[PDB]
Amino acid sequence: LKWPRDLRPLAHHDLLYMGQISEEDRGDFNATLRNFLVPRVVGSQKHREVREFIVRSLKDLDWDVEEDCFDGQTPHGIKPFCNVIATLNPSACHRLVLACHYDSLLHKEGTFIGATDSAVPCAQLLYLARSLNGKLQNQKTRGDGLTLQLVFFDGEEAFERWSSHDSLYGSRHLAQKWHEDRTSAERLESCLERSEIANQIDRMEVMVLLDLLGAENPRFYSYFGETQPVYRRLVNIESRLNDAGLMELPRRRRRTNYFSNSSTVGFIEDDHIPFLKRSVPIVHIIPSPFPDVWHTLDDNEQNLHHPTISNLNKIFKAFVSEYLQL
Ligand code: NI
Repeated sequence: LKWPRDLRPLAHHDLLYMGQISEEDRGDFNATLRNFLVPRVVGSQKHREVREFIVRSLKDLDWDVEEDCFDGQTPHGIKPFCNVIATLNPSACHRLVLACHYDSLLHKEGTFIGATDSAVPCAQLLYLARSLNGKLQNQKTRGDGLTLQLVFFDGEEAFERWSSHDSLYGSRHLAQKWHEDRTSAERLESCLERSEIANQIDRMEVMVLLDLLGAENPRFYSYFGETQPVYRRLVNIESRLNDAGLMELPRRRRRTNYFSNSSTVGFIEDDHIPFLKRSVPIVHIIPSPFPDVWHTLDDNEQNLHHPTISNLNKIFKAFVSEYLQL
């Protein structure tokens, strides 16, 4: 079966613009990122401050911002959790959903910043919203039934040993709630013709989940045959940015190959799982192998690789622009 939305390839002009990264772009991304480079364990004041920063940043861009807040039992007792859901045009039937988690692991050995996991993805989602604001507010007025939605899940990390019951608190809770929230085509703006919408989960056209990003030379693969058409757009975008000489490399005449033109047989538990079980198509942007720094106290600011982060920003900006035809 083909992808339900015809994926029009990005004009060269637009590929070039989305692939430019000014010095002001860098500075703005880095300033955003600084806000996330703090321990933000569930229940903590800093966690509250990060949640508030996300909320304010996006209300400032005129997005609709809601919070799914609840208390859940954990191996450490009751804990408050709040998912943050920002939607550019609430009434648009279909959402391109970009996501990541904003809580950081409670590490037994000491203070854990979780720079790749996932302070970087958090900043990249806000950066996308801000760098593309003009283009996005224009897309919003088209009435074409498609919009952008940003989900920052809470409580992705286990408190103790990873289990089905100790992990994904926020995503399990939000998938469930959206599944039970019934709606229909007639209630929504411009659903595609062959649509089946019974609940809010059906409006998630594809969920692109960013995780563990920011270390040098990540390797991605297609994890889901269902989203191979979308994943291939990432492969192609990166390839065009390389052709254009828009990627920051150590030496002349290298190319990035982040997005492998293959699929791998790998099972990664992450915030996608509760949506995957409800038939949401998933593109899982997570490196394999994981960064060397994963769940160590070295997952910190100085171990981020800035040229890679800028290269990923180019890819993601050109991808959002291509998907939404910005
Ligand atoms: Ni983690």
